[PDB]
Amino acid sequence: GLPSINISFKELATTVKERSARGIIAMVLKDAKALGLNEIHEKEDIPVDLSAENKEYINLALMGNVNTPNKLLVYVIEGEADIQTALDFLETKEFNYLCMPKAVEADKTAIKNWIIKLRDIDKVKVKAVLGKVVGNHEGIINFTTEDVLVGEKKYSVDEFTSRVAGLIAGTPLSQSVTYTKLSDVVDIPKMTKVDAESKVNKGELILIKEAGAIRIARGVNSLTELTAEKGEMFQKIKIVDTLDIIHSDIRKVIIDDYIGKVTNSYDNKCLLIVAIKSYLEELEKSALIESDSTVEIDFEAQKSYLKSKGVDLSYMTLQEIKEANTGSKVFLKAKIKVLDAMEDIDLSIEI
Repeated sequence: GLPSINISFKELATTVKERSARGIIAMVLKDAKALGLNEIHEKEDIPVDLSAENKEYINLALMGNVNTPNKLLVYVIEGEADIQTALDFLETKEFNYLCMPKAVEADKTAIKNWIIKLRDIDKVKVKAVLGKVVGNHEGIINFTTEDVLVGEKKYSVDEFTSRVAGLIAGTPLSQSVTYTKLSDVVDIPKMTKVDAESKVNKGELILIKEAGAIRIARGVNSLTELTAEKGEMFQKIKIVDTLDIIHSDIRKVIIDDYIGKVTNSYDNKCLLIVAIKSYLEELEKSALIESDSTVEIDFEAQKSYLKSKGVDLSYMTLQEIKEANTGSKVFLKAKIKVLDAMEDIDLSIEI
């Protein structure tokens, strides 16, 4: 059939568990030394030229949760530099969560728009942990807890996003961060429970004092506008992470191995679909998703494409529409159910 595509899906299925348990974090830092990109897998890879402040943010991220973050991409830019430059740079780098400990309001707006663009236009499923940003979008995690006391130092809400990003990256796909305890935090500002429940339902990720310890109140992103196809499940950090790794894996094989290398006929689209479903069957075995995932030609997306090309669909059967030539375009629809979730999720894949 399509040997090169089956090989690629077989490799990714073999590592999806590992890659899910230990994510990658992009961190933009303001500093005068060690400019550019710094890959950091451990504390020893940290350039000694960075300020002790920046070194603390890096270490906060390495704590993780169940596991530590697989890798940190630390992009250093000079003060006064345009944030849009670090973002432009990261568009060709592989990461899961972006944070910026020293972001100002102007920076946050740029990242928010940037993240939304990558996810909904470029189809690059990345996320950001920002401080006090009403993102109303699954791609933005809105951490809002101020004056986080670790050891004998009070980190600001923006600073602590380094710890929050690492904690999420070090959490397996099968686990929530809801009520995860942060033993390194010894105090936080007093907060009425009414203010806490209100903030959560407004899309804020917060720390709370609960039964002597400090823990994450609920692992939610900033999404508050819900639809029939994008409902409560899309507010959940762990669910979005599951959808993102699956979408990324499928889109990567299609882009790397199919587009332009395989004739994009209906018969080859069917072979591709079968290959994608075989990958999903592997994820089903690995306990990421429930059984009975489906993948099909995205009928409404392909219909819209044909209409944009002036194709008249009035003589055409449903099968003829599915089989129609779409040049180098691929329109697929995947129906998956993440483990223990209450509803199926439709995943649109378009190249």
